[PDB]
Amino acid sequence: VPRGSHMTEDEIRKLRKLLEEAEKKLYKLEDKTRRSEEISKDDPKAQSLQLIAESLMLIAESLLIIAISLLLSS
Amino acid sequence: RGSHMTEDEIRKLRKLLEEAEKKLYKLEDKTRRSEEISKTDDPKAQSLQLIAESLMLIAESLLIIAISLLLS
Amino acid sequence: RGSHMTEDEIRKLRKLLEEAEKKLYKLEDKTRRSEEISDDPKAQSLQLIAESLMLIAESLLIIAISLLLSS
Amino acid sequence: VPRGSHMTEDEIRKLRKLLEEAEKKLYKLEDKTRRSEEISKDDPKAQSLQLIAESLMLIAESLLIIAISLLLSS
Amino acid sequence: RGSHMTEDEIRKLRKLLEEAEKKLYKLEDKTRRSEEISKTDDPKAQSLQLIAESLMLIAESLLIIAISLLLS
Amino acid sequence: RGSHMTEDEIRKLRKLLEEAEKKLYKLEDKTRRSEEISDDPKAQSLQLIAESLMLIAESLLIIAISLLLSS
Amino acid sequence: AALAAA
Amino acid sequence: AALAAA
Repeated sequence: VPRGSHMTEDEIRKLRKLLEEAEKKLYKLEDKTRRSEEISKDDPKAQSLQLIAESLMLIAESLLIIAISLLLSS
Repeated sequence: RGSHMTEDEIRKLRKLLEEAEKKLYKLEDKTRRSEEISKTDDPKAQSLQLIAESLMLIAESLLIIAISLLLS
Repeated sequence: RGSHMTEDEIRKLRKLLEEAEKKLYKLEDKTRRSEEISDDPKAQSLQLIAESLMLIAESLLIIAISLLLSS
Repeated sequence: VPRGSHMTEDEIRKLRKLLEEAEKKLYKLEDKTRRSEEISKDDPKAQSLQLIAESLMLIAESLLIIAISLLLSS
Repeated sequence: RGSHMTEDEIRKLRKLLEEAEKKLYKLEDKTRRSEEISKTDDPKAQSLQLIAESLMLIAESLLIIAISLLLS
Repeated sequence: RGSHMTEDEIRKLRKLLEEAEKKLYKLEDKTRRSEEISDDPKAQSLQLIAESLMLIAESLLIIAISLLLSS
Repeated sequence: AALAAA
Repeated sequence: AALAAA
């Protein structure tokens, strides 16, 4: 995206650092959610809770991409 | 010298966005099947099901937001 | 050079947003019905949580449209 | 904010329409949450669920303001 | 003739933002008190409590986002 | 004339974001501990939901910083 | 809520 | 994650 960032380069180093840390966490989390998906439960409540977690994983993924684009455009 | 987003970088974020859209589709189909097998015995269960379906819509809108912000 | 997107792609993103709005409306009607069929503070709380998430989805669809049609 | 909107004026009429509709829904919802807050329950789970709803009401409020600002700046 | 956001309009959205920040503070204090009275008998309850506390942080960040977007 | 904000106000918003990040870290440590103390698919699911929300809060704090320091 | 852009 | 701006 365009240029013109107006904040500390030091923060831009460290925010990329934490975003990367958050991507690592996310991958490990999607691994845990995957495992939980196939490893065990026949209940409508249980199925719904798992779908809620699985959805939130995607929300977190898209927000990480949003934070990356905003970070390198800002 | 440097540049905001290398064309390959925006391409590689577009890759992950594609993966996430495909997964989202698989999740909404999975939720659909749960929708037809669902039970009508407890409003709590109905509420949880509505919560999940709502979150799929939220994820859908946030993926489109991520595309619009990225292709800008 | 800020934005570089194909007109057809942006048109298809507008479609996907529209379809998601229809889904949302059907979801809000489903919830109006299911809520209207029903003394538990937890069950009431879950119902309020769902209603909130529907509102959140509404605002994010409006945000997604605004961000899309300014790109 | 700056000018330069690039979308249909017709949509800008209708998105303000739905945003207003969503503000009405929100107010009625915060009324329902308020009532639920004082009208009845001594359980850590119950207290937590209510706090979750009460928080989501604020998230919805802030996202409505975000959608308004983005709508009238875009 | 017209204008993006009338100064009074951005002021009136700032008003609602102020109301929402005050309420958020009251909610985080309420959650605090629940934090000290909390029970340690079920991890489900602990998870719900963490979910609420997380959502207060999400609301906090979204209110600051709303300020930054509005004062732009 | 796009942005019109007091330097002191933007500095105090950066502080509030910092304090919220500290709260987040303490929350993630709290969850690491409580998660590590624990066979139920629901309880596991709630734990995953909390972990997700922590991640969401992380990304929104980074977004809030980026939007704040470009205003 | 329905539009095209380019 | 810590900065000032104006």
